[PDB]
Amino acid sequence: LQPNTVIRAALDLLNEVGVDGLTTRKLAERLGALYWHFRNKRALLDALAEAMLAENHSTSVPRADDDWRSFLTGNARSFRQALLAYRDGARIHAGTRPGAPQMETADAQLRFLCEAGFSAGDAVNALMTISYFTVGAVLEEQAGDSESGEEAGPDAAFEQGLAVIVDGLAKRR
Amino acid sequence: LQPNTVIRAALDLLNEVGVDGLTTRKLAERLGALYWHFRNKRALLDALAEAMLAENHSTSVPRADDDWRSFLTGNARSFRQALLAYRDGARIHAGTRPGAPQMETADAQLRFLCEAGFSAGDAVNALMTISYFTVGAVLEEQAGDSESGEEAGPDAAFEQGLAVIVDGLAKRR
Ligand SMILES: Cc1c2c(c(O)c3c(O)cccc13)C(=O)[C@]1(O)C(=O)C(C(N)=O)=C(O)[C@@H](N(C)C)[C@@H]1C2
Ligand SMILES: Cc1c2c(c(O)c3c(O)cccc13)C(=O)[C@]1(O)C(=O)C(C(N)=O)=C(O)[C@@H](N(C)C)[C@@H]1C2
Ligand SMILES: [Mg+2]
Ligand SMILES: [Mg+2]
Repeated sequence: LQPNTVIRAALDLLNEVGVDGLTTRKLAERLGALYWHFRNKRALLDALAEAMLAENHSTSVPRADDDWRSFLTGNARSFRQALLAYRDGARIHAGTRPGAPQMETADAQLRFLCEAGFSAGDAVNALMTISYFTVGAVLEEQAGDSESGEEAGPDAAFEQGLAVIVDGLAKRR
Repeated sequence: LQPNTVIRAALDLLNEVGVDGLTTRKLAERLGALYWHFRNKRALLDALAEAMLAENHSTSVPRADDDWRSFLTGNARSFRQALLAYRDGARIHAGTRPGAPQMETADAQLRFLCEAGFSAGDAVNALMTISYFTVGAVLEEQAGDSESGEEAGPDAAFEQGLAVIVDGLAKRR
C-alpha cells in the first residue's frame, strides 16, 4: 500500500494547488521518519483517487434495505460527493480503473443488480453510464468554479440528469 | 475574434503537448506578421474549445428531416467526436459556457425540443445531461489512453449510455 499521513498531506496540498501544481517534490516539502515513494505523478493521483472514495463514498456498497433505484441513486450521489470533497476530484478519477480491493466490492454491486432483474451487459452499462455522467457533471462544476479567475443549482442539474438516467434503465429491469 | 492561422497552430501544438504543456510562449515559438494576444491561458483554451466545435460538431444545428430522438442522438454523437478530434478535448471544454454566436444556435436547439413536446426545464435537462454524460465519457476515454505510460469499446459504452439517456427523456416527450 502507502502511508496515510503521506496521503492526508497530499490531499491537503491538492486543495491548495490543484492537480497542475501538485508534485512529489512539493509533497516532500510539505512533510519534512517513515519512507514513501511514488513511481510517478500518475501513481500519486491513482492513490489520491482511491483515497477520496475510501473517505467519502458512503453508499458504494449495497445493504439489505436497498432496492435497485435507491442503490444506484444513492451510489451516484455518494460517488459525486467523494469527487467534490477535493479540488480536481473528478479530473483525477478519470481514466482510473477500480483496484483489487475495489474489484471485490465492485463485483458486489453487480451481483445485486443482476439479483434485481438486469442482464449482465445492462448492469455494466448502468454503472458505467452513471459513472460517466457523474464525472462529467462534477468536472463541469469544478472547472467552472476553478476557471472563474478569467441557473438553479449544479445539485439540481445533477439530480435531474440522474433521475432521467434511472428511468431509462427501468425500461429493462 | 482572433486569427485562424494562430488557432490552427495552437490546436496542432495541443496535439503534441496536451493542455498541461500548452502555453502562449510555446505557441509563439511555433509560429515565428499579424498580431495576436490571449488575455491568459484560460482564454486560449476557451478559443480552442470553440474551434473544436466549429470544425467538427456537425449535427449541432437541427434540420427539417430531424425528429427529437435523431437530433439528440446525432447531436451527442457529433459533440463527442468534436471532443475526441483533439487531445484533451473534453478537459478543455469543461467549465466553458456557449458564447454569443453559440447562444443564438443553442436557442434553436431548445425551440426545437419544445416544438416536439418537452417542457422548458425538461429541455434544458436533456441538453445538459447529454452534455455531462458526453464530457464524462470522453474524459475517461482520453485520460485512460493519455495515462497509459504508468472491454467491448468506448464507442459501444457511450452509445449505450446515450441510448438509456434517450429512453428516460422519452418518459416526458
Ligand atoms: C464498474 C466500474 C466503476 C467505475 C469505473 O471507473 C470503472 C472502470 O473505469 C472500468 C470498468 C468498470 C468500472 C467507477 O469509477 C465507479 O464509480 C466505482 O469504482 C465505484 C466504487 N468504487 O464504489 C462505484 O460505485 C461505481 N458507481 C459510480 C456506479 C463505479 C463503478
Ligand atoms: C445548452 C448548453 C450546452 C452546453 C453547455 O456547456 C452549456 C453550459 O455550460 C451552460 C448552460 C447551457 C449549456 C454544451 O457544452 C453543448 O455541448 C453545446 O454548447 C452545444 C453546441 N454548441 O452545439 C450542444 O449541441 C449541446 N449538446 C451537447 C447537447 C450542449 C449545449
Ligand atoms: Mg473509475
Ligand atoms: Mg460547454
